[PDB]
Amino acid sequence: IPEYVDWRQKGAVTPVKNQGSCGSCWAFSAVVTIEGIIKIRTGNLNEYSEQELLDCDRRSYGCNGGYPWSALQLVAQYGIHYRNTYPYEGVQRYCRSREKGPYAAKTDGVRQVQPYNEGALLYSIANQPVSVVLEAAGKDFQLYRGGIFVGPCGNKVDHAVAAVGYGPNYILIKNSWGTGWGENGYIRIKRGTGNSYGVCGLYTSSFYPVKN
Ligand SMILES: *[C@@H](C(=O)O)[C@H](O)C(=O)N[C@@H](CC(C)C)C(N)=O
Repeated sequence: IPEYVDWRQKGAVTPVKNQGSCGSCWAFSAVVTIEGIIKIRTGNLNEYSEQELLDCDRRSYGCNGGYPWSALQLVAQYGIHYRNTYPYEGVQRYCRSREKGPYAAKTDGVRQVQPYNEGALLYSIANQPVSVVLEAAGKDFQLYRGGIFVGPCGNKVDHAVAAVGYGPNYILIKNSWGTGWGENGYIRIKRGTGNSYGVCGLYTSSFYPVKN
């Protein structure tokens, strides 16, 4: 794999979103990976519905949090609508997939990156955007305004984001806190520290959708 990967430059990343007060990072995270892989396979960059996952993933807890892997499993089993058809409301409501006609896209499955393995994550990011988790509760992460972020942070992972690239010393992360946060909504997190947890626990739990 190359020394630099940046899916934004391959047109596989949609504009940065703001999840708002709702604890929907898990759905925003999953949608990035769906947006990326559908671009990769079909050549079309579309936006898909975080709100659909928020409302319809019964294994997750809506705005109280959830699981990127189950959201990704939901898209593999059923599918997902365009963000336009099913826009973000920032609150969990009932699942309205049926009232919005045919799914716009469907994946074929979900895989886990082997955890606590930096090479395995980079290998996956070289193929497509990956859903990853990290500890975002610390003030240093929250007040991040740019640069390669080294912490401080623990591994009490609490926030699902999406890795859409990497470099020699960092993994490039799309956050869902709007374009005002970080680097136009992104964060470069240090890699290659030998911490098998990853900085801020970045290697704890990573998933990506499969699209044949
Ligand atoms: C993240 C967010 O929206 O800031 C959520 O709070 C969330 O889904 N958390 C989730 C754990 C991560 C997937 C690691 C949970 N169940 O706490």
